[PDB]
Parts: sequence; structure tokens; C-alpha cells
Amino acid sequence: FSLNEFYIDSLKANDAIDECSNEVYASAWRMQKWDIPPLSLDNKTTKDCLVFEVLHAVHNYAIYGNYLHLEEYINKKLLLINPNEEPDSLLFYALAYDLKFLIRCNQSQFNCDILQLLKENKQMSSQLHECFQLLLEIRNVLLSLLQSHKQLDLSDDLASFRKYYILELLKISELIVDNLQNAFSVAMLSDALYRKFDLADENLKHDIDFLSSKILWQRDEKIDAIGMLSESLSKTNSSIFPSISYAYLGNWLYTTKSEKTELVSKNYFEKSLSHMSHLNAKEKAKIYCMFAQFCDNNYSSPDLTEDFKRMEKLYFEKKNDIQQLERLKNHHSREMSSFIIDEREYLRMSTFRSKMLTQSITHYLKCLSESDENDVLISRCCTMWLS
Amino acid sequence: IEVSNKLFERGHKRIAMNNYLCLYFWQVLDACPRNVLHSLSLEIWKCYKAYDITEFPDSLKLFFSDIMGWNFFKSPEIADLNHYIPKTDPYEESKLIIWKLICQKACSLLFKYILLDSFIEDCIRMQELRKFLNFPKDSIIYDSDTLVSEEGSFQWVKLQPTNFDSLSNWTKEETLKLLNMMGKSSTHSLKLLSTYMVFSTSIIQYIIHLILLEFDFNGNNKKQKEYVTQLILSGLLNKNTNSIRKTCMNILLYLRRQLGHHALNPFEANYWVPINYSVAASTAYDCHLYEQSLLFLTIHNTKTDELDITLLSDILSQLPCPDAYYGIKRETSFKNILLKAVHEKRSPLAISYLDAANMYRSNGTKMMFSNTLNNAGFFSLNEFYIDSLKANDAIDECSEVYASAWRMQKWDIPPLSLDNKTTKDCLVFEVLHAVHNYAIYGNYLHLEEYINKKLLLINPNEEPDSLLFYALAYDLKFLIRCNQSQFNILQLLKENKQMSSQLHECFQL
Amino acid sequence: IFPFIKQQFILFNDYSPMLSYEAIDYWKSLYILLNENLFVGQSSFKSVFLKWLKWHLYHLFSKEGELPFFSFTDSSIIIFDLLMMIFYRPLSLSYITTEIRSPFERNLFHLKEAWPVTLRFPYTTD
Amino acid sequence: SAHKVYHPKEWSLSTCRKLIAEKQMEDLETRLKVYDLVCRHYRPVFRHFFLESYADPVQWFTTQTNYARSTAVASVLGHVLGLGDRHGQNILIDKTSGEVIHIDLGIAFEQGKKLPVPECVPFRLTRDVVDGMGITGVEGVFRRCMEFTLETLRREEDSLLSVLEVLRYDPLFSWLISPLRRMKKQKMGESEAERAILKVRQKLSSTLSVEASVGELIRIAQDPSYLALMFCGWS
Repeated sequence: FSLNEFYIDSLKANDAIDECSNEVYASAWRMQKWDIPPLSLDNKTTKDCLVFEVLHAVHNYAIYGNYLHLEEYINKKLLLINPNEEPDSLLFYALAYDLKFLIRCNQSQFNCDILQLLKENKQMSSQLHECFQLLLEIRNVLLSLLQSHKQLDLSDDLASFRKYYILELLKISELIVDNLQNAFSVAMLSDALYRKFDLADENLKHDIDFLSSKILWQRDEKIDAIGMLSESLSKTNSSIFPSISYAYLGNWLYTTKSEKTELVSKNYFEKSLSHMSHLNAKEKAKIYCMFAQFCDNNYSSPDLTEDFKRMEKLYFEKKNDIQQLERLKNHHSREMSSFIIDEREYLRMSTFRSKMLTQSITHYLKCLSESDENDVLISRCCTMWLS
Repeated sequence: IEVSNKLFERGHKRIAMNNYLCLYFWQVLDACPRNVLHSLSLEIWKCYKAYDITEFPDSLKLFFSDIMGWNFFKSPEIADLNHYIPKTDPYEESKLIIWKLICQKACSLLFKYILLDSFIEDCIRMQELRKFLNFPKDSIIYDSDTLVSEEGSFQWVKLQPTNFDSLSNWTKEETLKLLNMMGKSSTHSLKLLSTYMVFSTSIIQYIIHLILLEFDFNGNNKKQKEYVTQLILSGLLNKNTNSIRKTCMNILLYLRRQLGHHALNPFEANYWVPINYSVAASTAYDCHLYEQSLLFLTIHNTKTDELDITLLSDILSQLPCPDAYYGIKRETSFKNILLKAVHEKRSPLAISYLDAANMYRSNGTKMMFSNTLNNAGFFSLNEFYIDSLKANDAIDECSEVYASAWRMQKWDIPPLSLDNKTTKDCLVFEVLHAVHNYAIYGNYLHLEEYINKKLLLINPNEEPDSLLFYALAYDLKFLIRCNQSQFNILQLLKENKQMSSQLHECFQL
Repeated sequence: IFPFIKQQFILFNDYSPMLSYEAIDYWKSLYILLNENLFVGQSSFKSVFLKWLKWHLYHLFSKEGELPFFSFTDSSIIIFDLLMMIFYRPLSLSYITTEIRSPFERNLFHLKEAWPVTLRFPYTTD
Repeated sequence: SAHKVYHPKEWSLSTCRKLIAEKQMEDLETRLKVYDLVCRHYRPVFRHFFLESYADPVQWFTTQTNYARSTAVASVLGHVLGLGDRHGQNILIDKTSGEVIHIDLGIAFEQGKKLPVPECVPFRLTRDVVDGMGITGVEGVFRRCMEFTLETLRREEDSLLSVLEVLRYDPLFSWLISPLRRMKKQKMGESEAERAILKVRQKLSSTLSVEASVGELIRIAQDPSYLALMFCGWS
């Protein structure tokens, strides 16, 4: 959006864009530049010109701290939208109502969290292109306009509401606004606001770090996300019991092999399981079941299981050779030392294989039990069970 | 050809004199035939800046630039050897070696420098033979080394009043206050009475290492040892001049290189003079000798294991080696990702994306963004960004701003001043705007004269990319004055079929 | 600032003959020697301004006294010749030996009083 | 001799190996703790070879960088080709430039894994060799050079794979090395060609990105848990 804004004012310098169009205001309301004059209320407007006019009204009613003239503006806007029967009008209606709740309620100014609207279907719900667009960005700019003037803040708990972009970004990334770069941009904004507003050691910092690491890893710069989540998780944090972040970082570490298998299993998944029983929800099943996925990837590796089979073979043939030689006594002693070392290694690796397979089957069963959303894995569990 | 190749198999570094170079092989070479010039050995132009071009006629400099572009275009000579001669010289024999070095330097000054030369002759005449006269040729020993006690240089009023001292008179004062502990030869007059010639730091810096080596373990005890320690420490940290710090670091390294008598380790020999190497390394980093700064940093970390992590990052940021910036990992935040992606200039994990996010989240950047856009190749995006910055005035610079002035073919941006030394981007823009204007209007002599004027001033800077402009001057001249077949640009690489380890310096724009 | 002045100039109002002589000569020297830009910098913008001066605010000086930017001065002809020869030509200045014959009056008013220079050398000084 | 000169207080190079070799039938944690103790006694002294013993700082940095590049390229090529023994004796650093040349490449193509004590580390990166490129560990020059070597070796997978194939059909190249032979080197019926070439394809397989791949390689080369099991002495 910033490169887009650069392009627009560059075009304005060339006097070519005729800055009363939709794209100029689509840049304006997204870059929070409340200096370009809004389009006339009597004159017909597109979606983005309307959104920018409404947001300029919100800005000038938040600088001077009002909840009533904003109502007049919103209602005068909503009066003159429907008769043309534009398909997007319904969306505008939603916007108006959401705005109404941001300047009425003295606490928890948002309705239904929007992210739950996408979580209830447990997918993107694939309504259609025109049914999923542009709401979350206006919610973001509204929320940041709430505390544009500290005379409109007048409290500290709002500055903790300020920092709940995590819902907005779990919504935009997984995709009402239909993008990913905006998710990273708002995550950067949330990090800046956390380092700007309040104490730099809390749990909100860790949650923001976790969301940013998710946004980065999905962009596939895997090692950078690994580092950013491990800087805040593997740390003497405040009230550090985050199970979801621990499970996600363990899965990522085993994905890119950036950490040892035993170390990641003992430091990033057992920590998550120890801090369980306080998030009994769908995320709980997600944690056991990402754990089962990681343990299955541990078991299902082709190369290491090939060496495992060769190792079972040489263990059995060394047992046979011990039987043959027991029937060169010093040679027998050296051989028995060598293959007792081999045998103890065999027991260690076989016990590890049994433990990982049983644990992954059990956590697959749990991933099914706690949440019915993830179902297909039972077949996978079946393949890992009746084999 | 034989003259050219025999000129270089040995060291014949003696054309350093500026008045003696236009007489030397830079005015005779111009008159030599062009085919012969092409047939000359490559080492003539291998060291394009080692020659002192202080005194040169305009035409000679123009011919130098033309031939230098011609020689760059075929078999580029950017690659150079790294190492020079060492400093370690090899108990009475050690003192003999120090005195031998001092007297060899004195004889060299005598040969090179008439009043001053006569004074050095008298100073060398100042009587006892310590076998050190064998190394100088015996003719000087017989003539000026029974001999007349009366000085043959000055007549009690002819002596110089010891003026015109160097800006590095700091070493002169140090040598004066140092040698006044046990005077072997009143070599004292070489520093206090012969300090006339701006010698005033040449011989002083030449044998200050030697006299400091003499002072160390000169006797069982010596306050002058604490004096050398204090003066080294005082010279390392300094103000208003980097040259004094450079000289002090040179003495530090010279003393560190020497073999320490009855020294258990070369390590502790590097610490014969008690000092903290961390402040020395910080000074070297401020002295812009980054490899020397890293040497001091690693010697300090070998002693104290107390490296300055921020200092190490600052050092590795500017290190010329391409595979730097990754030695020290900075724990990742939304500023480390951006800075790491800027250096690579890569499209995956787009630095354009991170810069775009930070430009609106408000989480140095006014140039990093422009350079990332230019390096990625989105020249129109960088044009838009530069125009937006100019509209906001936030850039307020004539650097970046001119990188996209010629690349985007916008010939309305005024050029930078021709007199001032200017960066390669403004350099290229000046040349290219000139050629565009004289293509529009068609005056060939004007373009030639302008390129000559612009190529005359570039030489003294000792900038790494001066030869790169010599190439551009020769190239556009060839592509301009010809009536047909304007090419002269790819064929070299087609023969190479690869970069041929040319490094970013040789091949760029 | 030069582009802003040029935009203000050639507007028939700011572009006036009231400007002192040789100011345009200095501008041309700056544009063709140091800047050395002729793409709307020399022979295009300077030529346009000179043509506007020769057409607008022509033969009507702001002040009649001292021949300010008047046609009586040969310096105007010298500047015109210099500008004509500076339009992308080798030795673009092409100007030498103006033959002032001491009409320039380099020494200022009270030049006889300036010739204080009689006692230039102080007693036992310098 | 550098460790016997710079730090005479610590244990000699023959003082620690013997006790490292003393534990041969023990668990992994015992080896890890003994290696931690030994590497704490022996500080890395290689970095002094380049410094104040070669030349002025420009040459010192040039030879340190060239040593880093040469050891990175040699290490990547050893991993891709499965190079085996990497003794200190079997690496030669050129006093003129510092680059490392690997002599005695008689054990390669997984043969090193067949030794009585398998070389679990891909390429030797013990504490001294890591110190060699300076105060920095295996980061900067080393990691980037390894990345570039792996990327280029994967770009030319077809031609290099064909070359290794023509070695496979060559009857002289015995992709099989006798176990007794293998034993000797450390002391100082299936066609193995197809399995070895499959391993080489896997080491050049682009399933895992090159950056994280060389990161994992560096991790195994530096993690003391692996290095404590490499071999008795071997350092």
C-alpha cells in the first residue's frame, strides 16, 4: 500500500490521475492521510471514496471526542446508499453498524470479533469474492483512530485493546481482505505500538511475536520466523506457559531441521503439554494434533527408517553370529563387546521408535476426539495403527 | 617490448616523484606508436593509481585516460596482489640490525635530498666504526665517514632554523623527548636540527619504530618505557587529525611484528608494550582500516575474550568481503530482517515488501528503500519513490536521487557540479546527460571537451571506481566519433562466457 | 531555485529589462560551464528568456539613466555574441579582447581617493 | 606446536585424546560431558596462525577469508561426495595463501560411515578449525560460501550425476571398501554404486531449502553431541 501511495502522489505530480477517483481514496484511507479533501456527500461515490469520507468523519470526531455528530454523519451516509441497489451496499451497512458499536460501548467496542465469523465455518467458507473484502482494514484504521488523540484515549485498558490486532490478523491471513502482505504490515504496526505504548515485558508481547512468526513462516522465510518466535519463547518470559507457540515452533523446527529431534521434543513440545489444561478448546486439539503430525514426520522419514531397517537386520545377524561363535575366545570377547554396544544402541533406537509411534497414534486419536473438524486423520491414524 | 617487460620484472617504484614522472615513462609512452602501446606489457596499467599524477599536463592526463579505458576494455586489471614485504627485521646483533636500518635510511635520504643533502652528509660524518659501515658501499666510507672535524654543510649562519615541519610533527616531538635518554649520535640533529624538510615525519616515522624497539629492554629499568607506553596510548586516541592515529597504529603494528627477546609467545610479544587492543581497534575502525581493526579486535579477544559485540557488528557492516554481515547474528526483529534483506537485494522474501510494510507502520530508510528498489531492478518503482520523497522533501539529497535520473532517461534533472568530486551515480548522470544533449544538438567537439574536463578532475581522489569512468569515457568516445559500427561491451564477456571472478567492482552498470 | 525563477520569468511580468546587465551572461555561464546543461538549460530556456527580453520589455527600460539594459551599450552586443557562440560550439565562450579602452571604470567612486594606496606600505611593517 | 607455545598451561594435545579414547563403551552423555571438559581445558588456538605470524592486516584478512572459502567449498564437496577421513594431517593449508587442500581421498561415498566408530559429523568443524576464520565462528564467510557451493552443485545436478555415473560403470572405482581396510584408515553383493548415487541425489535433493540445509549441516558439524562421538583423537 505504501508503494501504491507513492505511485498515486507521483501521478498527482504529473496531473494525470485527476484525484477524485476511487484509487486515490483507496490509498488515502489505507495510509491514514486525513488531508486529502473527502468527496462530496451529495455526489455519488464508489466503495472506497465512501469509506474514506466516513473515516475522515471518524477522525474529526475522535480528535474532538464526540459520539453524537458521528452518528449524524453515519446515518446521513446510510440514508442515501440503497436505492441504486448496488451489490456492495450490504457490506457498507455492516461497516456502519460496526462503526456504531466502536463509538457507543465504553468497553469491548467490537461485535462478533469478525475472526469468529470465519472460524465458525472452520475454513475460508468461500462465500464469493464480493462477499469477502475490505472490512478488516476499516476495522483496523478505526481502532487506531480511537486512540489517535490521547484525549480520545483517556484510559490505559484501551491501549491494551489497541494491541488486539492478533484477531484482525488471524482473520486477514486465514482472508477477508484477500491478501497476506497487509497481515505482515499490521503485525509490524502492532510490534511498533507495543514497543511504543506500554511495558515491554508481558504476555501480549509474546502473543504478538507468535502471530508475527506465523505470518512470516507462511511467507516461507522459514528461518527468520523460527528465530523471531524462539527469541520470545525460549526466554525467561513473564508468566511463560504458552503451549500453542511451543507446539508451533516445535513443528517448524522439525520442518526445517533447524534443531535436534530430541532437543525439540524435550524443549518445545513437552513444554506445551505441561502447560495444557488451561486452553480446553479447538486450539487444544490443534496442539496435540500438530504434535502428532510432527511425531509422524519423525516416524515416516524414509531415509532414517531405511537405516533403521538395516540396523534391525544387523542386530539380528549379530545375534545369530553370537549364537554361532558361542557354540578365538579373545576374538569372541572383542566381538561381544562390539555387539553389546550395537545391541544397546538397538534397544535405544527401537524404544525411541515405539515411543514416537505410540505417542503419535494417541495424539491423532486426541486430535479427532477434542475437535470433530479434523477427521481424515483417523484414516491416517488407521494406517499408522493396523499396520 | 623488451624495455616494457624488463621495466617490471624488477623494482624500477622510483618514479614516485611528480616532477620526474612527466619526464619519465608517461610522456614518452604517449608518443610511442599505438600498436606498440597495445603490445606493451600489462603491468604498465596494472597499478592505475600507484603512479603519482600530481604534476601532469592536461594533454598527458587525457592520453592517460584514453589508454586506460582502452586497456580496461581488454583483459581487465582490477585484480591485484594483496601482500607486501614484511616488517620483522631478522643481544648485540639486534642493536646492530637497528643501527644498520637507521644508517641505510640516512644514506637513502642523503642520495635523494643541496643544503639539506650537505647537512645529511655532515650528520653521517658524525665517527666511530661499529662494523655498520660495511653494509653501505665503501666509497662513502672513504669519502664521508683523519676526516675533517669541521662541518662541511653550514657556516654558523647557513644552518636551517628548523621550520616547515610536517603535520605529523607529533612523531618529531616524541622522538625528540625519547632520544634524549642516551645520545649515541647528536642522529639527534636529524630530528631536531634537520627537521626542515616535511623528513619532518619521513625519517621520524621511518626510525621511530626502530628507536622504540631500541628502548624496550634497553636497560634493566627505564622510565622511558613508561614514556613510550603513555605516548602510544595518547596517540591511539586523538582529535582533529586521523594521520596521528594512523601513525600510532603503524608504530603499534611495527613493534608487535618484531621478535621479542626471551619472549615465550609471539602472542605476548604482540603485548610487549602494555595497551588495551580494544580501543586501538575502535580507533582503527574510525581510521577506516577495517582489516586492521579486525586484527586488533581478534588479538584483544585472544587476550581478554572481551570483544565489543556492537563494535564487531559495526566492523562487519563495512567489510569489503562479500560474505560478511553474517558473521554475527543479530537476534531477529522487524529491523534485522529488513537490514539483512537490503544487503542481498533479493526478490524472494522481498525487501520491497518489508520496506513497504515499514513505510506505513513507521517501525537510513530513505536511502535503503531506494537502493533496494534500484538493486531489485524496478527502476520505475524507484522513480516513483524518489519523486514522492522529493515532494515530501524528506530525501533532500542530490546523491539515490540521481541514480534514477539517468536510468529512467529523465533529462530534466539538473546535473551536479562538475568541479566537485561526485559519486559514481552523479558521475554517470553528468556524462549521460551531456551525451544526450549533444546528441540532440550535435556538437562533437563540445562533448569531447566536456568529457575531458570531467575526466581530468577524477584522478586525484584515489577513488576505487576512477578506472570505471575512464572506461565509460573511452567507450562513449568510441561509440560517438565513429561514423558506423558503433559497438566496442559484450564480446569480452562472450569470450569469458562468465563473470570470470571480475567482482562487483569490474562489472556494474 | 533557478527553475522557479525561470518559471516566474518568461511570464511577461517577472521577465523584465530592469534586470542589471551581465546577469544573463552570468546565468548562461553557470548553465553552460558548471552545469553545462542545455536540455531546457541552455539555448532552449536561456534562449527563450533572451527572446522574451528582446520582445517583451524591449526598448522600454525601467530606469532611463545610466543606460540600464539599454541598446546604447555595446556590452549588450557582446553578451548577445557570447550567447550566440555558446550554443553548443567548440570554445563556446569564443570571447576575448573586448577592447574596453578604460570605459568599464573598474575602480569605484573616489578612485583618486583610493589611489590611500599611495601610503600602501606602512612604516616598518609587512 | 601452536597450542604448546601460546598456552603452555593447558593440557597438551596428547593429554586429552587418551582420556577421550578411554571411554569407548559408554553412553552419549558421558562423551558429551568429557568433550565439554576437554574443550574447556583446550582453548581454540588456530586463530593465531594467521594473525601476527603471516603479514600486515590486509594479507592476514585475505588469507583468513581464503581459508574460510576453501574450507567451506571443500566441506560442501566432501558432504555431497560423502568424503570420509578429515584428519588434521589430511588437510594442508598453504602458507602462501591459507587455502586448504584435501589429500588422501581414499575413503569416500559413505565409506567413512562404515568405520568402527562412524564419522557422524559430515565435515570436520571442531573448535580450532572454527576459530581459524577468526573471532567469528562458522558464520559469515563460511556459511555463505557453503550456501553458494550447495546451490551451484544443485544447479549442475545432471552433469555431475552423469560424471559419478561414469565412475559407477568404471570397473576400477571400487565403490566398496573392505571393512578391515576401513578400520586401518581410522587407526592412522549388492551394487553399491546405485545406492551411493541415490544418496548423492538425496544430498542434492531440493526438498529442503539450501539455506536451512547448510544450517543443519553447520549444526551437526558444531553441536558437541555429535562431535563427542566422531572418533578417539581425530583432532
